[PDB]
Amino acid sequence: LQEKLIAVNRVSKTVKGGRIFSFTALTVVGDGNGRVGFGYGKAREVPAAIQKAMEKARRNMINVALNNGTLQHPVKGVHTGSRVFMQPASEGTGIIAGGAMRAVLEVAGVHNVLAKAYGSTNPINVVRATIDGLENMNSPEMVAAKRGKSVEEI
Amino acid sequence: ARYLGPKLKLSRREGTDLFLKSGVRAIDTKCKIEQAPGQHGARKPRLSDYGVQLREKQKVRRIYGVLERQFRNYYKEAARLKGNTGENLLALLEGRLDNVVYRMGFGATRAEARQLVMVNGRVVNIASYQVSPNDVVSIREKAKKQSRVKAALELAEQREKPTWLEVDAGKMEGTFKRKPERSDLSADINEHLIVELYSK
Amino acid sequence: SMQDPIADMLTRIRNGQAANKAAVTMPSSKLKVAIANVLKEEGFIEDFKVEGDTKPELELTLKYFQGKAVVESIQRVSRPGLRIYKRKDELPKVMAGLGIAVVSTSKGVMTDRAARQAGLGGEIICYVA
Amino acid sequence: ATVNQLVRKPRNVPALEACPQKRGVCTRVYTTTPKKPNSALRKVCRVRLTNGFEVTSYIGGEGHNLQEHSVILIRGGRVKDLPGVRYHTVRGALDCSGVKDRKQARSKYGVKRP
Amino acid sequence: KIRTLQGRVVSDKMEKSIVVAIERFVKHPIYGKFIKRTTKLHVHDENNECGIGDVVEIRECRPLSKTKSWTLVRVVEKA
RNA sequence: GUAAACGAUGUCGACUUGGAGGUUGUGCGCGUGGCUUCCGGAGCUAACGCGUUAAGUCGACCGCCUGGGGAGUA
RNA sequence: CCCGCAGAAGAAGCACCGGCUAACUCCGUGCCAGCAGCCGCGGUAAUACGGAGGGUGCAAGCGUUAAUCGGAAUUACUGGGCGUAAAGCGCACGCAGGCGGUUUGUUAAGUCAGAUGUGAAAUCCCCGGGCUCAACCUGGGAACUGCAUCUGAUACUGGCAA
RNA sequence: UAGCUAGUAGGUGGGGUAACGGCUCACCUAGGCGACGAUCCCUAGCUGGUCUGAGAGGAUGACCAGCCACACUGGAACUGA
Ligand SMILES: [K+]
Ligand SMILES: [K+]
Ligand SMILES: [K+]
Ligand SMILES: [K+]
Ligand SMILES: [K+]
Ligand SMILES: [K+]
Ligand SMILES: [K+]
Ligand SMILES: [K+]
Ligand SMILES: [K+]
Ligand SMILES: [K+]
Ligand SMILES: [K+]
Ligand SMILES: [Mg+2]
Ligand SMILES: [Mg+2]
Ligand SMILES: [Mg+2]
Ligand SMILES: [Mg+2]
Ligand SMILES: [Mg+2]
Ligand SMILES: [Mg+2]
Ligand SMILES: [Mg+2]
Ligand SMILES: [Mg+2]
Ligand SMILES: [Mg+2]
Ligand SMILES: [Mg+2]
Ligand SMILES: [Mg+2]
Ligand SMILES: [Mg+2]
Ligand SMILES: [Mg+2]
Ligand SMILES: [Mg+2]
Ligand SMILES: [Mg+2]
Ligand SMILES: [Mg+2]
Ligand SMILES: [Mg+2]
Ligand SMILES: [Mg+2]
Ligand SMILES: [Mg+2]
Ligand SMILES: [Mg+2]
Ligand SMILES: [Mg+2]
Ligand SMILES: [Mg+2]
Ligand SMILES: [Mg+2]
Ligand SMILES: [Mg+2]
Ligand SMILES: [Mg+2]
Ligand SMILES: [Mg+2]
Ligand SMILES: [Mg+2]
Ligand SMILES: [Mg+2]
Ligand SMILES: [Mg+2]
Ligand SMILES: [Mg+2]
Repeated sequence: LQEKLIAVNRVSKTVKGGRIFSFTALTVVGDGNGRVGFGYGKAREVPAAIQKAMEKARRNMINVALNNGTLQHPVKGVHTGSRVFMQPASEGTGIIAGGAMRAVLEVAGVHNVLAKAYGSTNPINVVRATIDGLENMNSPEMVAAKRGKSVEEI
Repeated sequence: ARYLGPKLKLSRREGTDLFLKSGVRAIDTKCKIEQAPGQHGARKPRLSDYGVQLREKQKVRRIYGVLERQFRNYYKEAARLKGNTGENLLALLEGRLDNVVYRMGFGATRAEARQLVMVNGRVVNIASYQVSPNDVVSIREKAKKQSRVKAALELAEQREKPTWLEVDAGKMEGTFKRKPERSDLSADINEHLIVELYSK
Repeated sequence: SMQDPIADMLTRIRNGQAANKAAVTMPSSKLKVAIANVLKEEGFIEDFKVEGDTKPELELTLKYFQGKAVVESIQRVSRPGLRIYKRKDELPKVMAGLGIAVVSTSKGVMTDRAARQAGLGGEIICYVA
Repeated sequence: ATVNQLVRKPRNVPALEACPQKRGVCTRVYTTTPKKPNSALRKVCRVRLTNGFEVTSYIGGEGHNLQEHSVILIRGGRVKDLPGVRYHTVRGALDCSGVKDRKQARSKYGVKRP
Repeated sequence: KIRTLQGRVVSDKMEKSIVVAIERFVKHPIYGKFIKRTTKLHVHDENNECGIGDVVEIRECRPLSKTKSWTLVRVVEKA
């Protein structure tokens, strides 16, 4: 599995004494072949937070039906305030996406894609929107299956 | 319009052999290829996503001695041309004639080969000339008494000579037979990073 | 008031599928039947039937595959407040070809693929996937 | 907004007058205090421009030579901690001298090469 | 054919002249909605055949007055 | 001629699991209408919450918004 | 344009290095002097000021200012909102306007199809050609999304009739 | 900025122009324009294109080419295809 650290953030809660700082780590993991998951870890230290995130990511992986390291069709993904658009691209396009979407698409095994993040670009929600977009993407076979047709008829 | 500075620092900053030296002795004996240049050299911080994309672009540039304006124009050409942009870009850089004088073995370095600067029997003194398929590249007669070209060929004869070209002895000529595929070139350049950097 | 019976049909299907209804019924019309025929032939609905004479009612049998509803999306395109017509070359692809656009052409209601093969444009009734 | 509504009804340097620089005459030269949280004596000047606008301009770098009736070239650029100071004086243009004894960013302070 | 327009008579008060409204139905350039637009032409009507509300065919002719360069061809429908 | 004139929620129509009440008709304990209150499901929502009286799923038309102030002022 | 002569000879700068943003140290200063696109930096160990050493980026240029579009889905046609963030008129009636249940016939305005005419050349784009290359110049094409006219189609929308 | 218009809108006849025409004049009719924004005010040469933009747009009209307008300011004709 390829692993990527998207974001580390210092968060704080107040107590009687003062402030207690801690760290959050957002990570994605993927096999580079249409399997991808994200993880979010919290700890008092940065490396502990990353380790927790990576462990979470490995167990929460979903399957994406790719085509030649690009998408099957244009997809929209939404989570919270994040709305993402992703489109299939030709070979040699590369990942034309912002960093959070790029990390997801790279480990998933999407080599060629045109993307755009609308609304909030908060990494935590962009990653959820992106994976939401990918996981509800249909291949021609499942479309043919559900409609009760052959793939050439589709 | 030329980088006329210390050459080993480039390979050091890139952290890889860019084939920028003659090869009278080893790269390890010449410089610390492990270490980046300068006072804060043994340090190596995390490099950003931007910083990675930059260093890949600066790698592919600094080998050939192509400055940014001219490199940008190659990207535009590669994007314009049909098919894979990253592959088109490397094909355009490989198609350059000033690679050929060095690559055929007339200069010890590209900097020397550039000081030394015929195609299809016509004189061409332009480093940026795109050599086509089936074109014969060759040397003159008037400067075959230079010891530089003698030494440079002996340096060239220890390298692996290129595998879509046909360098010859004496009259000193070779055909650009076909353009190289990506398979021909080093699986080390991540040219998608350059495509992405200019798409930014 | 009721000013778009076709949008109403599409909504009855959309809401029926979301509620796991076996069938949905509605007031019939010639245009609704024409659309129902396209949905059946493309395998989005299982069957339809019209019952009555003075007040005919159209019943659509909805279809589910692996629990999930087969009509994953269905959207009105041309609408009374904004009619949408396309020439043959500008006919829309729904879901990169995996879905359908229903098109009213001078040779009747048909899919975008059938319109494109017939060399016809027309009014874009709806997108289905 | 509905289509029918749209059919019915569809969807910082003013004294330069869209010029890159303007010439002016210093009508007052003074110091002013920055807003919080800063503390300094910031060198400004009121300037009557050739187009008749009167504006406060900032004098940058270490030490200046401007009086009343000094003729200066201003450019755009606010000074964040002086409210209502929207222009900078160009050092080493016209009367306004180059900054004495500068060695880095010399071209920004009108200082010829040592 | 020869070129003609069709429209509704909106005034017949002038001597030997009528005002004809041509209604056209055009797609809005930006917003895509189809909109009614009207062009009023002053038309020659030698005999004063037409009345307010009649549908008339008209054709373009030479200028006959300051505002008239169209003539009546037929009445399609009387009001 | 204005109010925190408030459900701070425009009007009309269609569609989409339930539960407990109030009030007012009506047919044979069991139905069937109108109006209304509380809880909650999917769904929706930044969240709070809304939830067949929607802030859900749609259509028609209108009104209105476009950083805080300056100012609902000149 | 070519040939010959002499000798590295006559020819490198500009911005930047706190984050955003590629590049870090020492010395001077001590909320001063000053910096600053935004957040901010400076009150005695300042990678943020000033100099130096080192480094990064561009390079016969480099920076700064001005100006336009972009990013800005931040006027949202494509492509946004209005319970509490800005936003539902206090409520209604209603003319203009927008919209319009269902069936048949008819019409062919919208719509759709084809054809014809036009849409200057240049420019853009594609495949070539010419200047040593490039810029530049240039052959043919494509494009000019439009407009008009004629001939058809009639599902949908409109008109008319029942 | 909500009303504007008396050669004003149309007609007949005479005159005038290279030519149609309120172009002009006499008489007759009382029209004509306007919320699909007339009239009034402010700004502006228009286009091919140009810059930007994934596109739809947005901005723009310097150079090159097409059209227009002007020639110290206001007015006028003469000559002449
Ligand atoms: K301070
Ligand atoms: K919560
Ligand atoms: K309203
Ligand atoms: K303001
Ligand atoms: K919209
Ligand atoms: K019809
Ligand atoms: K007149
Ligand atoms: K007359
Ligand atoms: K334009
Ligand atoms: K004049
Ligand atoms: K003459
Ligand atoms: Mg969780
Ligand atoms: Mg936002
Ligand atoms: Mg140059
Ligand atoms: Mg009020
Ligand atoms: Mg009250
Ligand atoms: Mg109350
Ligand atoms: Mg209110
Ligand atoms: Mg009541
Ligand atoms: Mg509730
Ligand atoms: Mg008031
Ligand atoms: Mg850095
Ligand atoms: Mg110190
Ligand atoms: Mg700017
Ligand atoms: Mg925009
Ligand atoms: Mg908004
Ligand atoms: Mg409030
Ligand atoms: Mg509010
Ligand atoms: Mg109200
Ligand atoms: Mg009402
Ligand atoms: Mg109807
Ligand atoms: Mg027609
Ligand atoms: Mg042309
Ligand atoms: Mg009809
Ligand atoms: Mg006459
Ligand atoms: Mg006239
Ligand atoms: Mg002017
Ligand atoms: Mg855009
Ligand atoms: Mg001009
Ligand atoms: Mg314009
Ligand atoms: Mg004459």
